[PDB]
Amino acid sequence: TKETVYISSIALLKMLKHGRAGVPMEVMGLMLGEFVDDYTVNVVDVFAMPQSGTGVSVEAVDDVFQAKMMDMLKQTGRDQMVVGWYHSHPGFGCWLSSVDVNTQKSFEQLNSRAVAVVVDPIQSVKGKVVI
Amino acid sequence: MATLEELDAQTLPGDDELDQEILNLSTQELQTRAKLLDKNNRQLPYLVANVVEVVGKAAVVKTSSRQTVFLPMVGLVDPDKLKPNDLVGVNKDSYLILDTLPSEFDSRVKAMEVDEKPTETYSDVGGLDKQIEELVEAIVLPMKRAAPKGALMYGPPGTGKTLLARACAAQTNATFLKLAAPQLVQMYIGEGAKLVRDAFALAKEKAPTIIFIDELDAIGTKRFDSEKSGDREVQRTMLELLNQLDGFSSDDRVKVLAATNRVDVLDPALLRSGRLDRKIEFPLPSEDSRAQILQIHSRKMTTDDDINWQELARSTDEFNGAQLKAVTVEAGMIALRNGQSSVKHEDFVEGISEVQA
Amino acid sequence: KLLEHRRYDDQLKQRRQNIRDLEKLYDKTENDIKALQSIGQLIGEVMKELSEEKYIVKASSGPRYIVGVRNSVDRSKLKKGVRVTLDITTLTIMRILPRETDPLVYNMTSFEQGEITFDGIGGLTEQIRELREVIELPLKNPEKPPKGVLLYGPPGTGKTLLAKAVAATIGANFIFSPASGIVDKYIGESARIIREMFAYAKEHEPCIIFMDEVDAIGGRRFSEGTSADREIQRTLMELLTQMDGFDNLGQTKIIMATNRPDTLDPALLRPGRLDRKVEIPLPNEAGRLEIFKIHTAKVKKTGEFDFEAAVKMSDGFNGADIRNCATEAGFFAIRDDRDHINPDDLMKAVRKVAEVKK
Repeated sequence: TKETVYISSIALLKMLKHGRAGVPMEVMGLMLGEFVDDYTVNVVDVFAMPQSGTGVSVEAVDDVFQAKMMDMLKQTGRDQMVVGWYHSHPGFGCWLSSVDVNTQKSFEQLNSRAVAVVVDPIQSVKGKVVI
Repeated sequence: MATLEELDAQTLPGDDELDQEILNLSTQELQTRAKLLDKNNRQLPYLVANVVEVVGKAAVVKTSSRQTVFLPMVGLVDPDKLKPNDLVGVNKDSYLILDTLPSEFDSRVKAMEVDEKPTETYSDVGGLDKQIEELVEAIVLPMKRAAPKGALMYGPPGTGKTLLARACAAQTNATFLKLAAPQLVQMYIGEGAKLVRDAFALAKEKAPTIIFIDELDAIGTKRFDSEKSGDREVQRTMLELLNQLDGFSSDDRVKVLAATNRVDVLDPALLRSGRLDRKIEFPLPSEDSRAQILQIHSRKMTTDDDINWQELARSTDEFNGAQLKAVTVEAGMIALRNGQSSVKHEDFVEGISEVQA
Repeated sequence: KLLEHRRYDDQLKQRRQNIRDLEKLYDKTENDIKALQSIGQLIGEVMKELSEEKYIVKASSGPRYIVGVRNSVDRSKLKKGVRVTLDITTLTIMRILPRETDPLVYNMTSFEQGEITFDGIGGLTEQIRELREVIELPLKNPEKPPKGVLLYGPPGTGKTLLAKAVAATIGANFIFSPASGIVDKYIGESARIIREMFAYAKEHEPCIIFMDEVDAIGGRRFSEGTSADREIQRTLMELLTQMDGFDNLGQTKIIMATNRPDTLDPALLRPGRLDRKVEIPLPNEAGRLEIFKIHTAKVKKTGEFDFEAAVKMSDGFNGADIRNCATEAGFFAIRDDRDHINPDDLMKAVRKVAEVKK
């Protein structure tokens, strides 16, 4: 319940950069990390899904490119667990989508557990973070 | 002699490369072609928007939600398709124009009424073959050779001014447009102008066109003076068409044909090559010109041949055709009211007898 | 043996050609494929500059906002009304934009110079020359500048063409101004429409302005009371505040249009607004004759085409009604199977042009 998420600020900013520009869209894509015992949400990395002209969806996820990367990442030595989901939710404290949930919910399946990262890239820019 | 054989047989794989190499190159974007575009496309529908700039790559549009956005002119769109007053598939969230949107559920002003090139002859209302020539002289001949953009009707309809228009609309095979001046007189500034503007384009879309104005004198009023605030419309809507008439000459596709019982104002505009050229009468036709119509009316009734048109035609007087038919349909009616399926002179004289004034 | 040489090149030729057949499309589509990365960009025209950065730009899509510059931003150029691309998030300048505040071809209507020079409608020649020395020259001869020039007389005698004859020779952009539409029911829409005729044109100068037959938004109104006349008086005063106001015509010139001049504000008729009041009569017999062999004889015509007997049968024909001598005979050209108007074509027309009128 008190659960420990851990981010590569790289991945954080990477998302931000992706997310900051992502407005309007919720940015989408992998979340690279793991779970060290319980509670522990590690993030080394993340990345954009490429633009979804279908917008954020359980569908718009393409695991092709990840593997492509993930390979090249594996080639890079870059490897993690995909730990969840991070999107850019303009003016959204609220919640992302039950879709996004279902989206994740379909996906956190692939883990013990995952995340859907709320971001308001709008409200992020404030000099403090919104997430 | 067999060397270039091998040599160019050795080129072939090196030749084969490029295309094969490209067949590799092909798929690559072909996806990202599809992928994005696919991703991308489309919603039903978008909010559309109207361009301003088309530097050379630059466009701003303002949404059907009324929102001005710049964008580098997007991919699915073309600088010519790109234009103000436009339908555009536009990612609303992104304000990225997705698609151009074409002539579409775009307002035809449902109020406006289009009759496309209705097949009609000059045997509609008989005895009018007089200016039926002037029609051909002002419409058909200008159309089929290389000229006015239309003629000014006048004279009472029911003589089938519209029919002769629609006759010309079949004859020239030009798009007939009868748009009610009732639609053109507006509470909105230059809206009939806009209506005339739409009709201008929309019928010119269907040009060759015969634009048939109903009682031009509705919008045929510029008054005399500086009071135009009260009615700009009847003036300005007229002024709209005039400049659309003043906007072409050699287009004989467009035939603007203005029907009145008689037109009110007369301008060298109103009779002009490139504007309404030809002021054309359609008075209530002569007696056996009407017997010719009464023919067309007494035509399709089953009849006993008591009918004598000229007696009818002289006893009836100056009917716009349908009053003969009023006589006639009465006659047919009166034929059963005379018990006959046959429709006779008496039927028609009783078609006269029901008061013809 | 040697048939292979074909089959080598056969493939090859196409192949080596089919290269950029396939190829070019990629990049182009790729550009689009890329252009989709690119996203739309909010717009405003600065409702004002509080400070160099600090902007009230009422959203060109919506309400007022307190916004700054961003970059590639000239806080100089940045001013109230300045068209700017604005940010979806930062809500500040995404770019400074060249304005179009007005349907420059619709409410305003702009055309660079004019179709014909002075001469073709010659027989109007009185206003051919005299205008140019009071219009085109005092531009090139800035040593008053012309305040206004008021066309009147029958239009389309070349009158219609006279305005553009003025515009053609100058180098200015002829800008057509219709009357009624410039007064919307609201305040300054007129000015707005007009002041972009001031703004764009004086920016786009040299610009001929042409204010079409304006008794609607101008002139002596209704009672000179309120019909919306006060909106009209506005326009009347807007020009007044542009003309009897210090707005000059540097290279942007204003051709006034009326058929008759006296339907207009006398205060407008004054210098500081009108420096010229232009009669535009009919082409004379020779005025026709000149215009004739100009406006008519230039249509493909025979020598048989009866030159002066047309002109003689031409009675009070305007420059267009002259062309009717040609064009009404263009019917009979078309009707006599002529592209070249013939005497048979012709005197049928000129009578036809002189039948409906004088």
